[PDB]
Amino acid sequence: SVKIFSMLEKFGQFHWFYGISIGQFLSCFKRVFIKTRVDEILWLLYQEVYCQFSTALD
Repeated sequence: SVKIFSMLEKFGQFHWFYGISIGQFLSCFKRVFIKTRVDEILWLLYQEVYCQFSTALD
């Protein structure tokens, strides 16, 4: 999760529209549970981060 959020901030640094706040990110991580257990949680987190935050990118 820390790696993903650092990546998202680095994306945000290239354009004023791409900034990412911690709030949405943690909400998405909650969405993972709302919708090898640790592996499942990790894979779901990658999937959900991409689904939620790729729509804000070109």
